[PDB]
Amino acid sequence: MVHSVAVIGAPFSQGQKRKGVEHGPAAIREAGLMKRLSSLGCHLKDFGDLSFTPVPKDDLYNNLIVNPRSVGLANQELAEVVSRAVSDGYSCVTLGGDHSLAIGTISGHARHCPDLCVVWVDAHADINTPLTTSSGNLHGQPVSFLLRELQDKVPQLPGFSWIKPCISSASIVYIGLRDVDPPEHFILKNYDIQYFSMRDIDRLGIQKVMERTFDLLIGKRQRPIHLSFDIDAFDPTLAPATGTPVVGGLTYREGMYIAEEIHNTGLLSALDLVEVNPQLATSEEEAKTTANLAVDVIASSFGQTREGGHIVYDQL
Amino acid sequence: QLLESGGGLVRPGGSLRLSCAASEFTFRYDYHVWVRQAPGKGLEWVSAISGSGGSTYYADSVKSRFTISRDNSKNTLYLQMNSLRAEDTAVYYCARLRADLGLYMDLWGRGTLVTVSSASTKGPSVFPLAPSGGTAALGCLVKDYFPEPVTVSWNSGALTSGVHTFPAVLQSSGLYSLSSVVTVPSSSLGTQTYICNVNHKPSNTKVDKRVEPKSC
Amino acid sequence: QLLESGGGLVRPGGSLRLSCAASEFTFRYDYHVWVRQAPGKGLEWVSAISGSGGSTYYADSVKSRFTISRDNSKNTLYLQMNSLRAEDTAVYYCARLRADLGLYMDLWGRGTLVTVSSASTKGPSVFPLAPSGGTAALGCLVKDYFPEPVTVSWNSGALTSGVHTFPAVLQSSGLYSLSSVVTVPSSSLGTQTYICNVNHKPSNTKVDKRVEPKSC
Amino acid sequence: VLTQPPSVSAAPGQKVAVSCSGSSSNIGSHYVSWYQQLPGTAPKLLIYDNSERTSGIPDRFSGSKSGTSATLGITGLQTGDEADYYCGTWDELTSNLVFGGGTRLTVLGQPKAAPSVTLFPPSSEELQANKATLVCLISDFYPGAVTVAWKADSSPVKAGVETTTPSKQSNNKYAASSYLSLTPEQWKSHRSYSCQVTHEGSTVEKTVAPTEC
Amino acid sequence: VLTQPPSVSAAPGQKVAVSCSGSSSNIGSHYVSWYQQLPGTAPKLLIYDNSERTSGIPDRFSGSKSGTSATLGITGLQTGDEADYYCGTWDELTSNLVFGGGTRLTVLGQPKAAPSVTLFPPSSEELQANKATLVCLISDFYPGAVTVAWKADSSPVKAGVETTTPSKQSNNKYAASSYLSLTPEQWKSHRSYSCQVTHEGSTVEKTVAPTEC
Ligand SMILES: [Mn+2]
Ligand SMILES: [Mn+2]
Repeated sequence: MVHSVAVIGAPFSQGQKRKGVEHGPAAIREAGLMKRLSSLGCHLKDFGDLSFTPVPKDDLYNNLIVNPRSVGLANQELAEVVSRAVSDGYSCVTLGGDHSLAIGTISGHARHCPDLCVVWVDAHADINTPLTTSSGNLHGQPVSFLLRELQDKVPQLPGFSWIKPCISSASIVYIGLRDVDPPEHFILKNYDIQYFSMRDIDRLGIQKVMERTFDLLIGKRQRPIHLSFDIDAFDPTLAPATGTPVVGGLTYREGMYIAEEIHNTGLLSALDLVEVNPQLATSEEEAKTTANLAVDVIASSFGQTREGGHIVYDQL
Repeated sequence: QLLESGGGLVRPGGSLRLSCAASEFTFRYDYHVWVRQAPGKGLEWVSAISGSGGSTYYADSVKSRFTISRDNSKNTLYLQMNSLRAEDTAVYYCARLRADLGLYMDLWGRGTLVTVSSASTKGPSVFPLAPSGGTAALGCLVKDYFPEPVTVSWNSGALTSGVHTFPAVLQSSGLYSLSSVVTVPSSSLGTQTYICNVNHKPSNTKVDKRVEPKSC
Repeated sequence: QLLESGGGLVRPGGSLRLSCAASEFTFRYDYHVWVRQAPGKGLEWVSAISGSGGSTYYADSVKSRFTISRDNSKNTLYLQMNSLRAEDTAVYYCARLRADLGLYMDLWGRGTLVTVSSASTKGPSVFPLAPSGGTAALGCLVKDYFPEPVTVSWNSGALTSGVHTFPAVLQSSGLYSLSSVVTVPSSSLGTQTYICNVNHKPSNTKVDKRVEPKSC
Repeated sequence: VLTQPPSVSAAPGQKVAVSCSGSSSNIGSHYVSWYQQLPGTAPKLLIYDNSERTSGIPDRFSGSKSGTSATLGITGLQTGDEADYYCGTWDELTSNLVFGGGTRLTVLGQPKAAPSVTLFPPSSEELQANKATLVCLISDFYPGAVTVAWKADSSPVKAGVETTTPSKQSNNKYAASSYLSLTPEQWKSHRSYSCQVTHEGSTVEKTVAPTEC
Repeated sequence: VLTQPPSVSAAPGQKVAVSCSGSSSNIGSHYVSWYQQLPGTAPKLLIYDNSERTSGIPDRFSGSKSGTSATLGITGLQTGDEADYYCGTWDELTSNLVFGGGTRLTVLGQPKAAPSVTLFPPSSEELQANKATLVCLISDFYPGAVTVAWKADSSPVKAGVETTTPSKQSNNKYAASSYLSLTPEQWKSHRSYSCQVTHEGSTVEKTVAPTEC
C-alpha cells in the first residue's frame, strides 16, 4: 500500500538468444540500486531473487530452452510474493528479466488493489496472444492474459489457468511504441486501448503526453498506479544492452520526465523494470550504462529530481 | 578466446586441477562445458556449469570424481579431477554453451594434456641397428624410456643430411620405444665413425652409441 | 605503456642521453618523473617535469649535471646526463606523476641500464680448475674480463649434461671474474679430453683450455 | 550414440556429404551442430540449428536434417579442409549432449607414394641381454593410411606387436613404425621373419634372418 | 628518509604487515603509496592515498596510515607475490618525493635445501704467473640467502674477498660464488684455507691445501 519500498528480483526468460536477461537484477543491484533508494530516505525491504527452475524437467537443456508452462508457473509464485508485499504496505519494485513477469506482478497487485491502472512504457505493446506469435514470444505477449476483453481469443496454456484478467482496455496507456506487429496494431485499434507512439511524442511532447495520460487514467478518480517500464523504450544509444533494441526511442530527458511525472502524482504502487540483458552489450561500459539508466528510472519514480530535493538550513 | 592449463602426467589414483581463462566480459553470463578427447578417439562431453555456479551437470563417465567450478571475479573456469585412471587420459577442452533453436558450442580452447600412466620415470636401453639400392640405412633403437621425449644426434648434429627419426610407439606397458635411422653410401663404412648420441634429459641420461656390426 | 632507452656503458666524466616513449595521447597533459635504482639498493627520485616543460625539479643528488626535457610533438621525455660517476650507475625509469588526496606514480617503464665504470675493454686469463661423492667436479676460472659477457662451452657444447656456470662477480676494481664447472665420474678422467672453450666476443678473444692437473 | 561413417576421400574441387544417424530422443527431436577438428587443434563450430552457418565459413558448407538423420555437404573441396568432422545434439532419454564418433576427410592433392620399408634384425647387445626386437620403419607414403602383418616363416604373428599411427613428414608425406618382441630362441629357431605393410590395398614385405649380412 | 624493515617471510596461504615509519614532514602530513618490485622488473603501483587499491589488484592488499607511520597488509600469501615492497610519499621539509629503502618478501613454498659447496685451490698456470685465487662455488640452496667466512688455518680473512649475490637456478633453487685473492707465498705458507658458508643459520665448510690431490 506504497508507504515504503520492496525490491524483488525475478530473473525469468524463455532462454535461447535472450537468456542473459536473467542476469538483470544483479546488474541493476550492481548499479547501486539500494544505495540510491536508501539515500532517497526510503524504508526498503529487499525480498531477494526468486527461484526460477523449469517444470517438469530441470535437466540442463530445459534451463537453456525453457517451456511456457515454466514461466506461467513462476509468475504464479511471483503474483503471490507481490500480493503479500502490497498487503504489508510496500511499493513494489520488481527488477526483471523478460517483460513476461508483468503477468505475475500485475496479477499480484490487482489482487489487493482491484481499481489499479497501468502505464506501459515500451517500444513494443507486448500484446500478442498465444495464437498470434511463436512459442518463444511470451515476453512480447503478456498483456493478453491480463486484459479482460481478450479472453475470447486467449486459450488455456498449462501454467496459466490461475491468471484472472485484472485490467479493462480503458485502464492501460502505452507510451513509446515504434515496433508493433499487425496483430497487435489491430488489437489496439479494435478494443480502443489509448496509446502514445514515438510519432505522437514527436507531435505532442512528453509534457502534453503525460498530461493526456493522467486525464485518461486518474482524471475523474484517484487509482493506484502500476508502471511497467521496459528498458528497450529508451533509444538504443542510451540503452544498448537489451534483446530487441529498436531505434528512434526516448531520450534520457523524456524517460526521466515520465518517471518524474509518475512520482509527482504520489499514486505509484508497483514498478516493473525489464529486458535488461548484459550478455548483449558491446562492453562492460555498455552493460553498466544500461543498468545505470535503469537505476535512474526507479530513483526518479521514487522521488529523485534533476534540480534538488531533501532538507538543509545551512551554517556560517 | 578460451585458454586451458595445468594438465600434466599424474599417476593412477592421482588428482589434478585444470583452469580455463576466458577473455569475454560476457563469460560470467554464459554456460561453459568441459569436453575431453581420448587419444585419437572422439569427443566426450564431461561436465557443464551455469553462469553463476548454481547448477552443475556431470557425465556418468566422470561423475562424483570430477567437480566443475568457476570464479567469475577471475574470469576462470576450473575442473578438479580425483581418482584418475588410464581411461581419463585425454586432451581436455573448455567451451562456451549457448542456445537458439537448439544448443551449440561457439567458443573453444586450444586444449590441455592429461596423461594418467602407471609407469615411473626412467632412461632407455640403446642398441645399434647395423647395416647388412647402393646406399645403406644404419640406426639406433631407443627401448623402454619413460616418459617422452628423447633428443637424438648423430656425430653431435655434424651428421645431418639423411637422418630419419620416427615418432615413438607408446607400448601396452606405458613405456615408449623409438627408432633412429640415417641413409649413407656403402664405400663410406670403414674410414668414418658412426655414433647416434642420445639424451633422456628427464633422467639426465646421455648415451653415445657406435654402429659397426655389418660383419662383412 | 612507457619505454626507456639509450642507456649503456659510459666512462667516468662521461655524458649520456635517455629517451622515454609514452603511448597515451594524455602524455602531454601529465607530469612525468625519473627514478633510478642503484644495483640492488632502493629507489631514488632523480628529476620531474610539467606537462609543458615550464617547470623542472631536480634531486640534490643529480642537480645541475642532469637536465630533464620533453618533446610532446614526439610523445618523448629525455634525461641528459653529464659528469657521470660510479655512483650514478643505476637502472633509470620514467613514470607518470598524478594527484588525488596525495601524489602517486601510476604508469612506469621497463627501465634502462647505465653503467659508469672506469675500467676499459679487455679479455680474461683462463685457468683450469683440476679435480683432486664418487663423481668429480672440474672447471675453468675466467679472471679479469671487461666488460660482460663471456660465452663458454665444454667440447663445443658436446659436453652438456652436468655443466654449471655461475653468475660472475663484479670486483671492487670494476673487472669481472666467473667460474665454470662440470660434474663427471672418476673412471672417465684419462681416456676422454676435457676442454672449456671460452669467448670474449667484445675483444674477439677465444680461449680453449685443457683440464688434466689431477696428478694422481 | 550418434553414428557417422569413419572416413571420406576426394581430390581438390570435388564435393562430399558426411551423414549423421541418431534416434527419436536426439536428432528426431533436437537440433544438430557440426564441428571441424583441424588435425592437432581444438575443434571449431561450423553449423548450428541443422543448417545455420557461422561467420566467415563459406557457403560451400551446408547442413540438413530429416527425421532421425543429418548430413554435412561440402563442395569445391580444398586443401586445409581435410580434417575430422563430428555431429552433435542433445539426447532427451539420457539428458546429455552427444556427438558422433567423427569422420576423417582426407583431400588427395598429392600422389599415392607407396611406403619405403627398412627392417632390422635384433642387435648383438640386445640378444646378449636375453631379449630380441625386430624394427620395421615405414616412410614417404601418401595418403597417410597403412596396415601391418608380421610372419614367422609362413605363420601370422599379432602377439608382441606395437605399431605407431602414421605421422606427417617434412614433405607432407607420412612415416610409421612397427616393433615385434621375440625371445632370442624364437628369433634363432625360425628361418626368417617378415613385416608385411599394405598401403591403399597394395603390399610391401621386407625379410630378415639370424644369419649375418 | 622513510624506514621500512629489510625482509619478510611466510609459506603460501599466510599473511604479513610491512611497516613504513617516517615523520611530521611526510607521513604525519602526506599520503603514502605502495609499489611492488617484482624481481628483475620495474615496480608497479598497488595503493595510493594510504589505502586506495588500483584495478585488478585483489582485496588481499590493504594499506593503513596512523600519524607518523604506515603499513601494507597482504593475506592469503601466494607464489608470484614474493618481491620488494617500497612505501612512498612527499616530505614538506626538503620538497621532494621520498621512498623507504624497500622490504624483500620471500614466500617459502620450497624446501630448505642447504647449499652444495665446491672449493678449488690456485691453478699451476696462475701460480706460474705469480698470482693465487681460491674459488668457492655454492649451488642448489633454498631459500636464496647465505653468508661467507674465509679462514687461513684458524684466522678469519675479509681482505681480497669478492662474493656474488645469490641467483636463481634452472630448478628455482639458488647459486652463489666467492673468490679469495692471495700471493703465492700466503697460499704456500698456511697449512690450509677454508670457505665457511652459513645458510638459514647452519654452516657448510670446505678446505684445501697446497699439497696436490
Ligand atoms: Mn520492449
Ligand atoms: Mn516490453
